[PDB]
Amino acid sequence: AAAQVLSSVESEIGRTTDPVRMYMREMGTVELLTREGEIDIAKRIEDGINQVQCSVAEYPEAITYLLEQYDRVEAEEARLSDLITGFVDPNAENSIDPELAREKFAELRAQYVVTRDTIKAKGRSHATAQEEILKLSEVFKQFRLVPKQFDYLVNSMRVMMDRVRTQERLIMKLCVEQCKMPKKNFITLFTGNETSDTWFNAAIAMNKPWSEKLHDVSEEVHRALQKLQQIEEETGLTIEQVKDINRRMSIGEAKARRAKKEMVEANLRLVISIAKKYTRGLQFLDLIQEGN
Amino acid sequence: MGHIELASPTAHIWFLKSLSRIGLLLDMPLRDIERVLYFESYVVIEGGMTNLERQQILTEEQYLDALEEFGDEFDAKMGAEAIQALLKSMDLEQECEQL
Amino acid sequence: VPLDGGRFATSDLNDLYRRVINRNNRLKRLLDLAAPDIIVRNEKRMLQEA
Amino acid sequence: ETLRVDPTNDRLSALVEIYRMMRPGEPPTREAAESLFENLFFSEDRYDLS
Repeated sequence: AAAQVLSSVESEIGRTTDPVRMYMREMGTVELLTREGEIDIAKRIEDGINQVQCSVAEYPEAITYLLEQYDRVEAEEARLSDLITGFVDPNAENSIDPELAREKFAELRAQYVVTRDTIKAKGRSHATAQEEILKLSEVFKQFRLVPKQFDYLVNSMRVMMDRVRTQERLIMKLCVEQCKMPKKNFITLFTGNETSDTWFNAAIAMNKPWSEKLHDVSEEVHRALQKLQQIEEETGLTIEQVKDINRRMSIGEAKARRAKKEMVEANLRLVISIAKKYTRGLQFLDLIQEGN
Repeated sequence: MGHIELASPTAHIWFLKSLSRIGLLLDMPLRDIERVLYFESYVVIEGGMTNLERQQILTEEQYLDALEEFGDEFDAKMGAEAIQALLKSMDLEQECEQL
Repeated sequence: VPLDGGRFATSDLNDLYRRVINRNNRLKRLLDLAAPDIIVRNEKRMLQEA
Repeated sequence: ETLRVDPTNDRLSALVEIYRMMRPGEPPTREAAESLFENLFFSEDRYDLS
C-alpha cells in the first residue's frame, strides 16, 4: 500500500515547483519486477498478439488481401518491391525464396478454392464447413508477416467495423430517438432476421401507432437496411460473426495495452539513471521524455 | 506575424500569478488552481448527484471512489482543460444579479 | 544575424520558441502514440512550464 | 519553551522534519534523512572549516 503515504505527503508537501522531483515522486510508486514479472508480462502481451492474429484470421477476405498483392507482383517476373519482405514468412519453432513463397501459397490457394463450396453446404453453421474455415485460419496462422502490412490489415477491420457500427447507430439516430422505438422489442427483432423487412412490417402488424407512420421514413429507414445488407454481401460475413470478432479483438488489444503499460514504468528508473550521464547539452527533463 | 497551434490548452501566466484575475473570477484559492494545473488534484466541472458539487478539489483515492460509486454521472478532470471548462460553464449575468 | 568573426548571436526568444515548439510536437507525437497517461501528464506539465 | 513548541519526540521525527525542510515535497525514507544530515555537517568532502 505505497499509495497511502502518497496522501500523507501530497497533503503535506512544501508545494515544490521543481518538475523533476514531483515527476520522480510520481514514478516512485511502482516497484521493480525481476525473474517472474517480466516473463509474465511478455506472455500477457503475446497472448493478446495472437488473439489479434486469430481475430484477423477469421476475416474471409484476409487471405485474399494477403495473396492478391503477391499474385500481382508474381506476374512482374520477380518481387523486387519491399512487400516481398511482407510475405507470409512462416514462423519456425533471410530473403524470401520462391521455393518458400509458392510452397506456402499452394495450400493457401487449395483452401481458398475448397472452403467456398463447403460453406454453401448445410448452411454457414455446417460442421465440416466450420472446421474447414478453421483449417484455413490455422494455415494462415503459420505465417509471420511484417508490422507494416499488418497495420493496414487491422485498419481495414477497424474501418469496416466503424462503418457497420455507424450504420447500426443510424437506425437509432433516425427513428428510435425520434419516433420512440421501444428497445426491449427492438433488440429482439433486430437480431432475428437482419436481412429483410420481416420485423419491420411485423411492427406495422402490431398496434404500434408510432410505427404505423413509417412510410414517410421508409425510404430513410430502409436505406440503412440496404447498406447493412450490401456490407454483409461484400464481406460475406454475418452480423453476429463480425460483432463477435470485434468484441474479442477489443478485449485482446486492451489486455495487450494493459500489459505494456504495466511494463513500461518498471524501467523509468533505468531511463532516469541512463539520462544522467548525458548532462548539459539540451536539458535534464527532455532527455527523460526521449528515454521514455 | 505567425502562430503555433498548441496541442493542449495552456494557462497564461500574467493572469495566474499577478495579484489573481482568475482566482477572483472563479472565487477559488490560488493554491487549489496551482495544484490543478500541476496534475495533482481533480476538479468537478459538474456533478449530477448531490453528493458532489462544482469546484470541489479531489484527491486520487476518493476520485476513484467517486468513479466506482457514480462513474459517468459526475464530471471531473485535471489540467488547464479543467480550468477552461470551468470558465466555459460559468454564467456571468446570474452571478452579477446574485452577488 | 552573423558576426564579423564568422559567428552568430541571437535573442533568447529564439531559444524559448525552439523549446516550446519542440515539446509541442513531442506532445503531438505522444498523443497518437497512445502512451500511458503519466507521460502525457508530464509532457503537458513541461509544455505549461515552457 | 523551545521544548514546548517542539512537535518532534525522537530522532526519527527530527530527521524527518529536517528532510522535509531541506527537500520539500519529496517523501522521506528511513535511510535518506540521516544520510543527508551527516553529509550536511559531518562529511569531509562536503564541509570544511580550515
